[PDB]
Amino acid sequence: NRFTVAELKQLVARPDVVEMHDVTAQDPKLLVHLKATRNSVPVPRHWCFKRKYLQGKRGIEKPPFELPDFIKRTGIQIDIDYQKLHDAFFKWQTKPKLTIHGDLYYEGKEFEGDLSDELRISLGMPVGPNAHKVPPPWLIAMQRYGPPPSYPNLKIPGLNSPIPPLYGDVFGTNAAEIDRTPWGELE
Amino acid sequence: IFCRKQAGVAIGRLCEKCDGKCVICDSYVRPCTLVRICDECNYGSYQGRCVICGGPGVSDAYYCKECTIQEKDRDGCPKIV
Amino acid sequence: REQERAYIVQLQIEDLTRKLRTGTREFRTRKKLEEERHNLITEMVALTRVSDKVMIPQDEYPEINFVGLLIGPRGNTLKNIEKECNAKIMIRGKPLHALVTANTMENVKKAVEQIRNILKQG
Amino acid sequence: REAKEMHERKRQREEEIEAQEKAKREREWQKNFEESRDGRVDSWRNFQANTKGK
Amino acid sequence: LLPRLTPILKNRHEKVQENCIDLVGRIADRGAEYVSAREWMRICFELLELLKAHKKAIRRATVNTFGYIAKAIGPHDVLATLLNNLKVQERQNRVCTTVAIAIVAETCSPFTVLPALMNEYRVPELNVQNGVLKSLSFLFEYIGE
Amino acid sequence: GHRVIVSDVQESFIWVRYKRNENQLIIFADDTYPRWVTTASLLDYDTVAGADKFGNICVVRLPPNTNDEVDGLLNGASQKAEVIMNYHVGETVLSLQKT
Amino acid sequence: NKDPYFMKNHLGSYECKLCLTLHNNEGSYLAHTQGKKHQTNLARRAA
Amino acid sequence: QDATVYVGGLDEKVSEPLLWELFLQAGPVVNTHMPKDRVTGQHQGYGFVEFLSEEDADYAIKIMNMIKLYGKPIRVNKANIFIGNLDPEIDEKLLYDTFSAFGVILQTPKIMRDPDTGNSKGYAFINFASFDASDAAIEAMNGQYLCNRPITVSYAFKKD
RNA sequence: UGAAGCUUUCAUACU
Ligand SMILES: CO[C@@]1(C)C[C@@](C)(O)[C@H](O)[C@@H](/C=C\C(C)=C\C[C@H]2O[C@@H](C)[C@H](NC(=O)/C=C\[C@@H](C)OC(C)=O)C[C@@H]2C)O1
Ligand SMILES: [Zn+2]
Ligand SMILES: [Zn+2]
Ligand SMILES: [Zn+2]
Ligand SMILES: [Zn+2]
Repeated sequence: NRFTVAELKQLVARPDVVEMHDVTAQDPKLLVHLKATRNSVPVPRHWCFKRKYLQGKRGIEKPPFELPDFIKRTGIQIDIDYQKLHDAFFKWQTKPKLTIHGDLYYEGKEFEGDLSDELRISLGMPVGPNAHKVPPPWLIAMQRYGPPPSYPNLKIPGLNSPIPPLYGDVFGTNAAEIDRTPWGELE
Repeated sequence: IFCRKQAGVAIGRLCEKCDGKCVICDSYVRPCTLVRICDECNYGSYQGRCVICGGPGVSDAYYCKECTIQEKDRDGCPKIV
Repeated sequence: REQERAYIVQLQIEDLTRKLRTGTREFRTRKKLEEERHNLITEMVALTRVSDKVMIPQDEYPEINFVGLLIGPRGNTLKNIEKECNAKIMIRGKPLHALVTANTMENVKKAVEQIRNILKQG
Repeated sequence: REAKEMHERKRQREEEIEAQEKAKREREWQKNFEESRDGRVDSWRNFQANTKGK
Repeated sequence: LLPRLTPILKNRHEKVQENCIDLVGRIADRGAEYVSAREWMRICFELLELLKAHKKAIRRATVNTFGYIAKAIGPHDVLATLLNNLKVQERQNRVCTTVAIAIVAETCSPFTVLPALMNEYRVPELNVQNGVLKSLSFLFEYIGE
Repeated sequence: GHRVIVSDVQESFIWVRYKRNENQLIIFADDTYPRWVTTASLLDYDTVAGADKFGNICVVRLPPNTNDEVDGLLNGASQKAEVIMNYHVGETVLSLQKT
Repeated sequence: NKDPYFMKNHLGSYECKLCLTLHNNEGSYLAHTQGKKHQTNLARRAA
Repeated sequence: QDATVYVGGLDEKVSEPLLWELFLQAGPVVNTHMPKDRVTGQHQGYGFVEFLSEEDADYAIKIMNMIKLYGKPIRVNKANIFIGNLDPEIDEKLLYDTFSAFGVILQTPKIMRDPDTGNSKGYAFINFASFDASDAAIEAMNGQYLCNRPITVSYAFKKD
């Protein structure tokens, strides 16, 4: 006198939220309906686990909790500057990577045309001149065979972009073919 | 362990031992609202006695700021029985 | 023959340990039984002491039992410091001092630092 | 066992030298900290005077 | 005066203790310049033990005087000493040290205490991180807004 | 000009884009709160002021960068909107206007 | 010791990654090495 | 495997987001994979870039072939004489054409590949017709300047 | 690749 998984999957508007034990509830139709509410994060997923919570693996070795960039810039490791500590803490304050309300944390969840200057220095490519032609070695194949079909809006100097463009390490630019000011903000 | 019967006008008291720490969350920071106790807990020889250890009361009992924020001052007489 | 020697030497160690425990006079009799046991162990196995003095401020703090804190229960705290530092520690005086003796100056310094840390905590 | 004891003894001697250096270094650090003391107190007072001003 | 006053701090009468602490606090608040520091550090380390006093008055005056001395001599040295003291002592003294750290961080803005306290969490030992966590707990409870 | 804001009777706000060349209405953002919306007012290209049957006013602003170009994570839309203002007035608001 | 399984965590407590085990001191780890679990885990890693 | 391109010849300056940033101009590289070694714990010079379409992988293989990336011959591909330290941009037919100038080849040469990626391991084996071609390869080709990679030709088996 | 639970005579640590 109890549903089967496939039978209950046929009745509900959202069958992908139905699970193994959901047919064993006292009121599975209300349970599945609440599992489909347009909010309401689910249960912590380790209720059925016999290894309780956390723990599990002591294999990984973790280094000491790294100090924030500005605090590690304060040069704490004798003359001490307070104003530098104050101005730096407030003026140098930054916001860390926050997470959304829906997101939850699990035991295994802590593990799972432009080029950089270091790669251009290691690859043996010189800097961009004022008015000349200094293409990368991958640009000769693009000038010979044609533009890439995966990125048709990309511009390269010599083929689509003029030589005087090129500035620093920027060897390409993507050219894709209102009243954006916020309303109430401090001056 | 709490009496928790709706109170009235009697003012709860604290002994010299714990004077100034909350009766609900037993805390050492910022008191806010005066404690009221039921009439039975203040009747007869019980008047003015400590709301924790029934001993002599020397100061008024207070709920801390955190308890009044959470409306833990509206739950009834906090005399420990 | 080695196991027979070990058995005899064990019986002698237990005898000397009993003499030292049953019976300062108690320290002299224990030390004598430890020396007798050592001679027998040396026979069985065959078959520059740097010293520093740590002053104990008992004249400044007569209320504090520094000797009790350094020795610990059954001498376990003293023996632990002696084992960790590979140093021999002897309390001497009324002035009251700990004589630290080891094979290396480094072992003496480590033992002196541990003794000074216990004295400071006292 | 004797060879292991000899290597252990060499390691122990190195550890003892490191411990003696740590014992000194701490006293040197205290001396630098105390000689640097009046200047640090003056700097804190100057910072307090500047924050009050602004 | 003050060197004549510092031995009275060890008296065991409540009125004497409260008045002595209040006087030393006033002196540290206004006449901080005359006393060479070091004595202020000794006086604050001695006041550390009065935070466990079983009379609210004594605790209130001790909190006030510690705030004044910290405002006077600066957060850096007292914070270093308080961290060292938090590392090596028994339970009640460590709790009082936590209260003292919170007081220092409230009088001198927590921007002066937080980096040195977070640098101590980088030490690799257990019961060391738990102490940092207990200190952070009481710090936030004590500073509130 | 580009976007459409929809008020639900029990959900708060749905953001929609009209694809002029594809002839498509696509939902690209929604909210994380149930709101009994009585009226709504646009403050700028990213922010909306709303009112409620229960006497509340709220302001919701879209996060930076977003996409704009779209071709659920809470049984909803993939991107969410943030609530930057909440106020209880004590009476039911039926009109909101910037002027 | 020199075995890669023995290691020191951020807390400072010793831990055997081969057996997924925690030990208070060196003697507990050496008693664990002579136990059935470490020998069977080394025999599994022998193949 | 068809949409992913195997890159070979990566130095220590190249990284996992660096290959995805360099391959972003060729096509929409969705993911980058770099197998780490067991003894050193770093990349062995060979990696993979999984894109969205096969045309982007073909354009990356035809554009970034035999390039000089980080001072290394990086090349993208579709995922008794011993020659070591050979460039991955050359194929079996290219190695047979390069070996045809010294002597005559008996059959088609073979190059060793990794069991994980399967593009290039680093060593190859080629057999000559006679011992004169092997001596000419050990005299001239053993040390010749290849495409940004110093190769080394040696004898696979020799009897004293 | 993986799943290390339960119990006591152990023994060792923290409250
Ligand atoms: C042994 O008796 C008990 C346990 C029971 C009792 C209720 O009968 C007795 O009255 C009571 C009195 C003494 C004690 C130890 C309890 C309360 C006090 O404790 C102290 C140990 C703390 N110390 C602190 O508060 C830290 C900082 C200071 C300066 O405060 C503040 C506000 O910064 C917290 C509390 C102030 O303690
Ligand atoms: Zn009552
Ligand atoms: Zn009481
Ligand atoms: Zn409370
Ligand atoms: Zn193990």
